[PDB]
Amino acid sequence: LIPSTNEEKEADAAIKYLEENILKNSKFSELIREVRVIKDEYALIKADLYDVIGKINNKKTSLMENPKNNRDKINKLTQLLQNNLKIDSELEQLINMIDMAENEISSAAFFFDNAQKRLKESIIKRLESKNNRSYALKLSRQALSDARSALSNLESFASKRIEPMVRKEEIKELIKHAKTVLESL
Amino acid sequence: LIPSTNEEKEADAAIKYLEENILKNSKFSELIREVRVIKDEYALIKADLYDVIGKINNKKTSLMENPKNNRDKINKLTQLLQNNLKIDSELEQLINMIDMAENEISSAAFFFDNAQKRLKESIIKRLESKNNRSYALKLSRQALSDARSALSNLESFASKRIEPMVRKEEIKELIKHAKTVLESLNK
Repeated sequence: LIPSTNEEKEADAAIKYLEENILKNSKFSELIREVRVIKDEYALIKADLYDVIGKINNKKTSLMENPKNNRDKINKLTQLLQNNLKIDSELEQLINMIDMAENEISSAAFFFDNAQKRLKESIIKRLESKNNRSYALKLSRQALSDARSALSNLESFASKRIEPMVRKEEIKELIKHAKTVLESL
Repeated sequence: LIPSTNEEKEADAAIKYLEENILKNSKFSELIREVRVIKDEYALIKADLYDVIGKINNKKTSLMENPKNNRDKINKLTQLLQNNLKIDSELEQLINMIDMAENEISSAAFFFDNAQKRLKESIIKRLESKNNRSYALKLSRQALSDARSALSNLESFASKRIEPMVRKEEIKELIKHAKTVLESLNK
């Protein structure tokens, strides 16, 4: 199970290095909670901005059915509204930033996870080639052994048919000598 | 597909030794047939013997119910019967040598075909072990790569921590101010 090859060690070393001073200073669950707190905090800030923008617009609209008398008011309000669209715009960027961040840390846990799996899978395949190469050799030796048992069988066959091949006609005549002695008596 | 290792080579040579010197472009089946031909020849011969045993066991009981002095001309026929029964044995032996012969050539064929398959299996298995090793390397590299991806995100994440913790109070305050401006108009 231990990693052996230079590459297996090189991965193991990288994984254990994340594990034993990064993910033991600051673990994944507690990094995810970290961000989700501020993500929530920024959503309340958005909510509040949207509330005041709406109040700005609703006041401006009302004042606008009397725009001569409300010119100043309408101007402060127009300007004020335009300022908050800018605030909204910079807030969006930050909310984007915190979204990426939340993804990045969920990528990390993903990648880290997969990495551990990918190394387990590599060591297991190493052992599969080791077993396969070992079985090759043994196949090559069994093959040699079969060829020898084949040889030893072929020699046994060779020598067992000699007597029978050699005494056949000696026996054919030994019969059919004594046939003609049945003929005549 | 060609024998490379010393042990693949050594099995190659033991198979080809039989092909070249013992077998010589005459299948196992040919050797079987030749054994079968002589078992049939002996089959026939044992019939013939059995057949003229019967015929002695007549002219020894037949032509022996009118026998001009039975005791003497008995021996000659029992001598043959006995002289042609011991053979009936030597014959059974030879028939058995031929069956043992036929069984040997059966086992030869089994081991021979197995030598060939075992040898093909080993070459194939050897190549399989190297592909498995290629895949083990690819898998072990992808592990490093994944470990470095994970790093990249943890670095990237870490460099987004501070901008928002700083900027956020200032935004809270710009917001406080906006609603201050708006209340004030309403006076």
